[PDB]
Amino acid sequence: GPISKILVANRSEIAIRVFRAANELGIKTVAIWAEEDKLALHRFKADESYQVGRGPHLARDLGPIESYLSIDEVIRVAKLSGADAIHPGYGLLSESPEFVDACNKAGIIFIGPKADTMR
Amino acid sequence: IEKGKTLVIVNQAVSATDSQGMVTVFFELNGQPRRIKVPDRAHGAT
Ligand SMILES: [Cl-]
Repeated sequence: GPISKILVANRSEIAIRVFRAANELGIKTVAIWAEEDKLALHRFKADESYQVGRGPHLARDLGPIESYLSIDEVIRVAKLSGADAIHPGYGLLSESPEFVDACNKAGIIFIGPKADTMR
Repeated sequence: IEKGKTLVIVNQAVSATDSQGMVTVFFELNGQPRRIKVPDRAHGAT
Protein backbone atom coordinates (compact mmCIF):
# COMPACT_ATOMS: atom_id res chain seq x y z
CA GLY A 1 0.00 0.00 0.00
CA PRO A 2 1.77 3.18 -1.17
CA ILE A 3 2.12 5.98 1.36
CA SER A 4 -1.24 7.82 1.57
CA LYS A 5 -1.18 9.92 4.76
CA ILE A 6 1.84 11.31 6.62
CA LEU A 7 1.95 12.55 10.18
CA VAL A 8 4.84 14.91 10.89
CA ALA A 9 6.04 14.43 14.42
CA ASN A 10 7.51 17.91 14.66
CA ARG A 11 6.83 21.67 14.59
CA SER A 12 7.97 24.92 13.00
CA GLU A 13 9.88 25.18 9.78
CA ILE A 14 10.59 21.50 9.31
CA ALA A 15 6.94 20.41 9.86
CA ILE A 16 6.04 22.95 7.19
CA ARG A 17 8.74 21.79 4.84
CA VAL A 18 7.46 18.18 5.07
CA PHE A 19 3.82 19.22 4.60
CA ARG A 20 4.82 20.85 1.26
CA ALA A 21 6.57 17.74 -0.08
CA ALA A 22 3.79 15.35 0.94
CA ASN A 23 1.17 17.68 -0.47
CA GLU A 24 2.98 18.16 -3.83
CA LEU A 25 3.06 14.34 -4.07
CA GLY A 26 -0.72 13.97 -3.43
CA ILE A 27 -0.24 12.64 0.14
CA LYS A 28 -2.54 13.96 2.95
CA THR A 29 -0.92 15.44 6.08
CA VAL A 30 -1.45 15.47 9.83
CA ALA A 31 0.10 17.93 12.25
CA ILE A 32 0.47 17.69 15.98
CA TRP A 33 0.64 20.62 18.41
CA ALA A 34 1.11 21.07 22.11
CA GLU A 35 -1.20 23.62 23.87
CA GLU A 36 1.64 26.19 23.99
CA ASP A 37 1.71 25.97 20.13
CA LYS A 38 -2.12 26.29 19.82
CA LEU A 39 -1.43 29.51 17.81
CA ALA A 40 1.72 28.22 15.93
CA LEU A 41 1.68 28.54 12.11
CA HIS A 42 2.74 24.91 11.42
CA ARG A 43 -0.47 23.44 12.81
CA PHE A 44 -2.71 25.30 10.30
CA LYS A 45 -0.42 24.09 7.51
CA ALA A 46 -1.54 20.43 7.48
CA ASP A 47 -4.75 18.81 6.11
CA GLU A 48 -5.81 18.10 9.66
CA SER A 49 -4.13 18.47 13.06
CA TYR A 50 -4.36 17.29 16.66
CA GLN A 51 -3.28 18.24 20.08
CA VAL A 52 -0.62 16.31 22.02
CA GLY A 53 0.26 16.49 25.76
CA ARG A 54 -3.04 17.12 27.53
CA GLY A 55 -6.21 15.28 28.44
CA PRO A 56 -7.93 12.31 30.15
CA HIS A 57 -5.42 9.82 28.88
CA LEU A 58 -2.61 11.44 30.82
CA ALA A 59 -1.66 11.55 34.55
CA ARG A 60 -0.39 15.15 34.19
CA ASP A 61 -0.07 17.88 31.52
CA LEU A 62 3.02 17.31 29.45
CA GLY A 63 5.50 20.20 29.17
CA PRO A 64 5.65 22.24 25.91
CA ILE A 65 8.60 20.28 24.42
CA GLU A 66 7.93 17.02 26.28
CA SER A 67 4.60 16.90 24.38
CA TYR A 68 6.56 16.46 21.10
CA LEU A 69 8.98 14.01 22.80
CA SER A 70 6.18 11.53 23.84
CA ILE A 71 6.26 8.35 21.80
CA ASP A 72 2.77 7.33 23.05
CA GLU A 73 1.25 10.71 22.00
CA VAL A 74 2.64 10.58 18.48
CA ILE A 75 1.48 6.99 17.98
CA ARG A 76 -1.89 7.78 19.56
CA VAL A 77 -2.27 10.58 16.95
CA ALA A 78 -1.15 8.47 13.96
CA LYS A 79 -3.93 5.99 14.93
CA LEU A 80 -6.63 8.57 15.69
CA SER A 81 -5.83 10.24 12.37
CA GLY A 82 -5.33 7.03 10.39
CA ALA A 83 -1.82 8.03 9.28
CA ASP A 84 0.21 5.29 7.50
CA ALA A 85 3.66 6.99 7.75
CA ILE A 86 5.34 9.37 10.18
CA HIS A 87 8.09 11.90 9.42
CA PRO A 88 10.10 12.77 12.56
CA GLY A 89 11.75 15.70 10.77
CA TYR A 90 14.84 16.61 12.73
CA GLY A 91 15.68 16.99 16.37
CA LEU A 92 13.07 15.55 18.70
CA LEU A 93 12.43 11.81 18.20
CA SER A 94 14.24 11.59 14.80
CA GLU A 95 17.16 9.70 16.31
CA SER A 96 15.23 7.48 18.72
CA PRO A 97 15.42 3.72 18.16
CA GLU A 98 12.63 3.27 20.80
CA PHE A 99 10.59 5.54 18.55
CA VAL A 100 11.41 3.57 15.40
CA ASP A 101 10.41 0.35 17.22
CA ALA A 102 7.09 1.80 18.40
CA CYS A 103 6.19 2.71 14.75
CA ASN A 104 7.10 -0.87 13.60
CA LYS A 105 5.01 -2.20 16.51
CA ALA A 106 1.92 -0.36 15.27
CA GLY A 107 2.55 -0.98 11.53
CA ILE A 108 3.33 2.67 10.74
CA ILE A 109 6.14 3.40 8.26
CA PHE A 110 8.97 5.28 9.94
CA ILE A 111 10.26 7.75 7.39
CA GLY A 112 13.88 7.21 8.25
CA PRO A 113 16.40 4.37 8.52
CA LYS A 114 15.87 1.14 10.49
CA ALA A 115 16.17 0.93 14.36
CA ASP A 116 19.44 -1.16 14.08
CA THR A 117 20.87 1.68 11.91
CA MET A 118 20.21 4.20 14.78
CA ARG A 119 21.87 2.03 17.43
CA ILE B 1 -15.29 22.89 13.17
CA GLU B 2 -14.38 19.33 12.04
CA LYS B 3 -12.28 16.40 13.24
CA GLY B 4 -8.80 17.91 13.16
CA LYS B 5 -9.70 21.56 12.40
CA THR B 6 -9.54 23.25 15.89
CA LEU B 7 -10.33 26.98 16.20
CA VAL B 8 -9.10 28.86 19.23
CA ILE B 9 -11.55 31.70 20.06
CA VAL B 10 -11.21 34.34 22.69
CA ASN B 11 -13.93 36.84 23.60
CA GLN B 12 -11.72 39.97 24.03
CA ALA B 13 -14.55 42.44 24.69
CA VAL B 14 -18.15 43.40 23.83
CA SER B 15 -18.96 46.98 22.98
CA ALA B 16 -21.72 49.09 24.51
CA THR B 17 -24.58 48.95 22.00
CA ASP B 18 -24.42 51.79 19.47
CA SER B 19 -27.10 53.66 17.74
CA GLN B 20 -28.63 51.85 14.89
CA GLY B 21 -28.49 49.52 17.93
CA MET B 22 -25.56 47.24 17.02
CA VAL B 23 -23.18 45.52 19.32
CA THR B 24 -19.71 44.52 18.20
CA VAL B 25 -17.95 41.59 19.88
CA PHE B 26 -14.21 41.61 19.60
CA PHE B 27 -12.81 38.11 19.17
CA GLU B 28 -9.45 36.64 18.71
CA LEU B 29 -9.66 33.68 16.25
CA ASN B 30 -6.46 31.63 16.15
CA GLY B 31 -4.53 34.68 17.34
CA GLN B 32 -6.13 37.11 14.89
CA PRO B 33 -8.60 39.90 15.81
CA ARG B 34 -12.13 39.67 14.39
CA ARG B 35 -15.06 42.01 15.03
CA ILE B 36 -18.61 40.73 14.64
CA LYS B 37 -21.71 42.93 14.70
CA VAL B 38 -25.04 41.70 16.01
CA PRO B 39 -28.39 43.45 16.69
CA ASP B 40 -29.13 44.03 20.36
CA ARG B 41 -32.62 42.35 20.30
CA ALA B 42 -32.43 42.12 24.11
CA HIS B 43 -33.12 45.80 24.87
CA GLY B 44 -35.36 46.56 21.89
CA ALA B 45 -32.85 47.08 19.08
CA THR B 46 -33.36 46.03 15.42
CL1 LIG C 1 9.04 20.59 28.66
